Amino acid sequence: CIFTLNPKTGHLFLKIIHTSVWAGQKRLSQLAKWKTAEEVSALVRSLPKEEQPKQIIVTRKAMLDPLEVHMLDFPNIAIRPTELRLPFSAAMSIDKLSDVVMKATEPQ
Amino acid sequence: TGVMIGIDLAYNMYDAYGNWFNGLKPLIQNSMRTIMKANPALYVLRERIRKGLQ
Amino acid sequence: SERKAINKYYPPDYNPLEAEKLSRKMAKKLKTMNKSHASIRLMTPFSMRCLECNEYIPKSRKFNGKKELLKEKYLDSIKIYRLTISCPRCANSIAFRTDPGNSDYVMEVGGVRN
Amino acid sequence: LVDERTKQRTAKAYLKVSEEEIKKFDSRIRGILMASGSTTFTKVAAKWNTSLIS
Amino acid sequence: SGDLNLLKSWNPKLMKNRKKVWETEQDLITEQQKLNTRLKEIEKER
Amino acid sequence: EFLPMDCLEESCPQGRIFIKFLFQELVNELGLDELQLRLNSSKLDGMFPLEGDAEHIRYSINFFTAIGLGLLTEDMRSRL
Amino acid sequence: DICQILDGELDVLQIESVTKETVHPRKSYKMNSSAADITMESVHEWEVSKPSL
RNA sequence: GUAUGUCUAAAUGCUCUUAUUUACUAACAAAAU
RNA sequence: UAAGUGAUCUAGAAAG
Ligand SMILES: [Mg+2]
Repeated sequence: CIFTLNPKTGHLFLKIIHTSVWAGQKRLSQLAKWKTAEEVSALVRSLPKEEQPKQIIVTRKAMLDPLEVHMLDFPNIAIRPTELRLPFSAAMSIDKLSDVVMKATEPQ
Repeated sequence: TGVMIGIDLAYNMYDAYGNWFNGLKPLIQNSMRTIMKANPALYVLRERIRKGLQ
Repeated sequence: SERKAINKYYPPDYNPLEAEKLSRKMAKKLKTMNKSHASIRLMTPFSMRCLECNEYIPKSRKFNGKKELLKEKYLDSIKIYRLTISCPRCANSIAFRTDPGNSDYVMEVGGVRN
Repeated sequence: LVDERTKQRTAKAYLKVSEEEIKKFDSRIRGILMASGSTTFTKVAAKWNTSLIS
Repeated sequence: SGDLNLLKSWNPKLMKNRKKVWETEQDLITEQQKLNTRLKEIEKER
Repeated sequence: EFLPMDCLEESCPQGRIFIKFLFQELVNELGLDELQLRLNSSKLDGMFPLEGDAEHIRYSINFFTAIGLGLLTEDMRSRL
Repeated sequence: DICQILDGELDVLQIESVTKETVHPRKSYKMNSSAADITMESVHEWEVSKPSL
């Protein structure tokens, strides 16, 4: 999954990454980061100018650069790091979400 | 018949040439653009260049 | 054949990644590269006395030392090194550490600074 | 050259850098060049500029 | 030439290394300050 | 190099000062009397209008006086 | 990346299979010669244009 | 200009980490407005 | 009555 949470409205824009993405690949972690960045960019594009963010906050330290690269089209949107080891890694601990993740036959 | 994609690494220019079928070319162009914006390897290269130049 | 040589010859079958992998596989087995106290040439900044035979090795005197990494770093992400030397007369292993808090060195059971 | 009373440009005075000065300049240039097998191109350039400006 | 050590990485008296060290301290120091203040606040509250 | 051909109450701020400057330059280059002679030689109605024209030349004279010059007085005398 | 793109848009452009050829490692940096990296089989017969940009 | 010298009897595949370097060499050269 | 034609050095490799 790519857990993308709006903390104002509670809109979890959950992109489900499928097993078919990782087929016959290498340098996998790096690839994943890039993929995530791409997804984020797509999401941003989808959102209209009123609903678009200001600060896209990132949980991990090394998700900045790729995101930045992908978000050169949207320079108004800043990309923010954080000292907080936020608990959004426990999105899969939530049941319904987990179920949804399990039951996916495509990128969704 | 085919196509020769080409990416000038030192100028970051890209272009391709060859044979095309209906609806392909725009898509291809888009893909190329995407790659230029963000391919991991290309990004790495850019970073390296920056480092070299400071 | 000449120090500024642009391109080293490779065999006609040289999968570079594969080659690298092979090397790695034969790096654990390897004698050198899989060891500590890799050599170095260094002048002595401390200007100190060899504790065994009292040989007064002065400042800037050149030696073929051994640089080794000290696992316990300074603070977090700035390494410190043990720099082994031998006294000219008696073959006692002098060494020193580079603690960068003071922008200077520390003696390590070799000799004494004066 | 001007007459202070009448304010007339009454005479001319043609100038030329005396040969000694030229020689000195040349020497300076040589100095800049010599003892510069290392130097950061930029430093050399700066030196040259300084010389030239002087 | 004279002093060799000056053309070594490991040499701490080399300027680059010193700069790096300073940077490390500066970041770490800042962090400490951030935390230190918090600690102080907590103490006050207590 | 140029021929002295020049086209000159209302027209007096920047323009007047420019004119003054020009005159000064001329003086520097030539020599006063010589310069005057040269001026006379060309038609020159604008710089020095000869005809009195009901105290209109007074202004010109005043201007000339402001930047050390001759012949103005003579001109004034001529007209009365 | 190209391969991925092709995969994404298979049935849209009538593509049977997108075969990435097993080229010699140095093919990237053989500037004299070249080789087809991504061979591309069609389902129906493509009516291609002349060599163009 | 990357010094040198002595010394010599005749486990297998696997993958994952990188926007770096325990990197080494100093023979080479050395100034200001 | 008459301006404005032409002159164009170079050019890298080793070792130290
Ligand atoms: Mg020699």
